[PDB]
Amino acid sequence: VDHYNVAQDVVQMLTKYRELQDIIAVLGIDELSEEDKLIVDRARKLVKFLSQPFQVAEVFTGMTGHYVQLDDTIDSFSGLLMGTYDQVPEMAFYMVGGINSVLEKAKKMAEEAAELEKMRRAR
Amino acid sequence: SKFCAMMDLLEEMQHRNRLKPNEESWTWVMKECVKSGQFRLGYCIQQVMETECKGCPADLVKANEANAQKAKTEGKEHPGHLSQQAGLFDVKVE
Amino acid sequence: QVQTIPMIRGARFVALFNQKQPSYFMNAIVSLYACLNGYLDDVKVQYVKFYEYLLVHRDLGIMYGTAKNKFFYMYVQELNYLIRFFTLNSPILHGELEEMLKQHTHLFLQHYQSKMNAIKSEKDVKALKNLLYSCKRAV
Amino acid sequence: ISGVSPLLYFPPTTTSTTNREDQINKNTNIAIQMIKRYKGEVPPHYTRKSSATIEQVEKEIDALLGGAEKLRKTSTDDQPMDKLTLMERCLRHALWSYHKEEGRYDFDQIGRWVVYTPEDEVKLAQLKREVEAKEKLAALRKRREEEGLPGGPVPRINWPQEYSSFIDREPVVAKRIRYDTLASTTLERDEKQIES
Amino acid sequence: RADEVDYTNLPAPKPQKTVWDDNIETEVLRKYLDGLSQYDMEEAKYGV
Amino acid sequence: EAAERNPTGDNARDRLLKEVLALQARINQR
Amino acid sequence: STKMQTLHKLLTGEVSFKNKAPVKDCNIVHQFGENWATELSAYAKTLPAEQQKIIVRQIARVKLTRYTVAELAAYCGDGPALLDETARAANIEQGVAFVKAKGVEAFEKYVAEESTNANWKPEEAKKFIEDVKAKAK
Amino acid sequence: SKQLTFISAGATAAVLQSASAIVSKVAGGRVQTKTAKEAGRHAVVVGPETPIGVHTAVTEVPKSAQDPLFSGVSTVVVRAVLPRAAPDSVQLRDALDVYASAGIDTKEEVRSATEAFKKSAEVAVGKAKAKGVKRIVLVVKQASKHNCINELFKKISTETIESAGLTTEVVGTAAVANQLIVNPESLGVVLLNDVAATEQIELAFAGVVGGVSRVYHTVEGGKISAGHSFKSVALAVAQELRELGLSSEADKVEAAASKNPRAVVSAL
Repeated sequence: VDHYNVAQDVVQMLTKYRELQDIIAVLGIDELSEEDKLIVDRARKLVKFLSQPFQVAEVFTGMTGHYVQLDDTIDSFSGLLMGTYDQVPEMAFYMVGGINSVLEKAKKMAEEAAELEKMRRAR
Repeated sequence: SKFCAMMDLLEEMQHRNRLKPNEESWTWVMKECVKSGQFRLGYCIQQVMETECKGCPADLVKANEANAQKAKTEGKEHPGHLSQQAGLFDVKVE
Repeated sequence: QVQTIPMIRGARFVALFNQKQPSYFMNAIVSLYACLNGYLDDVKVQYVKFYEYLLVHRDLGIMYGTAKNKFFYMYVQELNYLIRFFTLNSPILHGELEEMLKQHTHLFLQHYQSKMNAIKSEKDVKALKNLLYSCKRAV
Repeated sequence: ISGVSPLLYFPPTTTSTTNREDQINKNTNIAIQMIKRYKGEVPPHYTRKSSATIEQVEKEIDALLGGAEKLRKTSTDDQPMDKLTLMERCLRHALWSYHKEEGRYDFDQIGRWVVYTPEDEVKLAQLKREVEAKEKLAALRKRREEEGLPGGPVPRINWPQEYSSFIDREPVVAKRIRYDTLASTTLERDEKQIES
Repeated sequence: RADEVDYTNLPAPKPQKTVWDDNIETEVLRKYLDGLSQYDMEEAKYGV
Repeated sequence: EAAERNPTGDNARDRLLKEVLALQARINQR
Repeated sequence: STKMQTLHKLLTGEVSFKNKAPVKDCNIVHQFGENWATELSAYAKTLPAEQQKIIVRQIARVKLTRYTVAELAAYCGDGPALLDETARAANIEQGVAFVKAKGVEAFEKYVAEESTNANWKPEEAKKFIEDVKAKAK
Repeated sequence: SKQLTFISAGATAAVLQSASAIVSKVAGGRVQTKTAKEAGRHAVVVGPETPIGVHTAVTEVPKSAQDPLFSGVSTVVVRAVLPRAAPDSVQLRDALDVYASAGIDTKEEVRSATEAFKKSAEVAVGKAKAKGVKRIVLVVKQASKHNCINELFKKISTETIESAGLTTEVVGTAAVANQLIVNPESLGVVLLNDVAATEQIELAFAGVVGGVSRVYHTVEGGKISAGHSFKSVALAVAQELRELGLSSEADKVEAAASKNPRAVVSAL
């Protein structure tokens, strides 16, 4: 039942995202209400989060692949829908596998940007 | 269920064969309700007989009331699970 | 958006037609009669299924100690053949039918819909959705 | 139930003589112990500033409200209330709260002079069923005792079916022991001490 | 001559939840009786 | 008032989520 | 051949059931058969002495496993060899108490019901009911 | 002059009378035999029921009294025993689980249970170290009712054992009981949580082996013998006499128990 509910919610959010993409194409992004903005952000994360690195492409693309277990998939998408991961950057979901990958890539992004600040602050 | 079987037969007699049930027909229904112990059904049949027939047999009415009181004394007036209170997020919809 | 009486009842009827498993004759006809007489006007469209489930399976009149009927309770499954013989608009079954419907509607609006309208927590929102999905799939 | 059992099963009435009084006494002692632990301590003793009986207070309230009956005027629930109405509501609310605490569960007046919140109505409804439920149970248990049936509850089971269902007798035998032991005990406490 | 049977396979003991008669004594003891039923099912599944 | 008077795998995700966001606040500070 | 090999491994504990269910006499009778002991003993004769001794020891332990834990605790206090007689005497004593409590005809019906649900043979039930009656007087 | 303290806990008068006759005939009157309900030393407890004042319930497989069926087996079954209150009062094993459901504070009871489990765990690890085993087997009944006492038992037993450096394997009641009766050589040291079922399992193992005497470690510090049948009680008395410093008498009782279990008194 949880799997079915999560799948339907994702489909509903994606459909709403397409509708919101049409309004911003006319009214503008600033015209969306507070709820619509949150829906857009969550949907964009979902779209970025649906991409996976295949182990078969390790040689060509270099990046190590991921095999996401079903239990992880339901929990990872369920948490995103509720809004638990509303503070993670959008790009942390692009071509990553599982929720844990989203977090480690956030560490590597937060720590990476930390050096950039000490550089840009200095110099 | 005997009551459901008998009621269906009356429906066939009334609505398809176009024959009006007589007093004897309803007495058998009332007798089954008393015998089975379905006192709530007996109430409806009692009103049915009074409305259509020339009243209801007194003995059956008194027997039906006797069954209701025994349930009331024994706490069986309603199914148990119906009285258990539940909230919005506690109703275990199945 | 002008919503007249026909529009409200029509929308509720469409919501009620959503089914998964066949419904017992008594449950289906009783719900249709309640919607037809305007008892679901105050009930929101998304909550119609939850309202129907409480009407069929549960019994709020017995729950909140406000029962006055003698025989017309939805747990008496033998009433199906009395509702099929006399019609719901009969002097025998019409009086009790209205009483239980009025009590059920009043209790539902007082207790359940009011709380459902005061849910903002994300966890509560998710819980409410799961409840609605379960109700839609079971009566 | 494949496999011949080693022995037959008999009613496990090893304690042929188990007086109902002793079991109820033990239940009372356990109940008292738990209540003391749950509540903790009996609250500190309080000395009354004035001496007066509840009946005397009720009579005085009735006398006070009786002289203003002609002056008292009813009004719609949503309209503002009068001095007499406010005094009557306060006095009756206090009186009936005290009565309900004492044990005089007269719901007809409690529902009138105490119900002001939907939570209050919920609590009253829960209380009303509980008192009626206990009364019926006490009457049923007394009638059952007169008849001679076992005091404890007995499940609706057909052990010949249970034996056939289960493969190993051990869970079945254990289940029979528990229920038979349960059916030979009286689950009651001394409500005089509990009320005290 | 194909596979005959898996002798190391046992059909699990299908438990049944004990049902109590619907009386006032049951309503007052609803929670306690339910706990006994749950304990019985746990014993049946595990064995003892 | 009365309410005030009275009072492992998922932990790793909460730990990482908290710690992940810990550096995100620190970078903003300095 | 496979059945005997599987039974030997199961008794030795090398291979357990699918659900890791306890290796009791009752379960073995369910799967292998009523006379698993006889066929296993005949098969064991085609094995070295050490395996034969293990088979005999395991069979004896499984037979002891035919009683519940409570019965073993109550009746097997003075050794396993004396367990059967002690259990029979305890079972007979219970029958005498029941007879003195609720008559004989009801006891006869009760013995019939218990034998039916005990998977007992009619001869054993008749032997049991006669023995308890004789013990009474 | 000396005294032997007989405790009765659910034992039929026949067993107690047999024990009294055995000690009187064997001792010869040098050591008196007094009856009581609690003791710390020179005590024999007769009956399945657990006496008052015992925290550990160890039992082993003595070499001399090994049954031919269980020859060569070596496994130590230690049952943790919580403090026992009066029969009318609610026992700790039940209070620790019901008060939590009722919402009552359970601080003192938890502290008492923790102390008992720590002592039992220390005894178990000591036996495991002496025997040389690396892993012990914890036994907890998996019933939903005992969802709190067992949880504390596991939390404390594993903590103490891991602190000592040995491994712990948790298991239920049915599987371990079947293994202990059928294949006991695969278990070296098995600890049992305080439940009625575990007590029955300990009695069943002590009886199936051929009849043995269980050792109880009390709060005061010491060992008291425990029996439930004629042979088990006779062995318990023999061990107790050996502790007092009587070797020949202990051997005679042990020999009599081995030969004639149910009539040792007449046999010797």
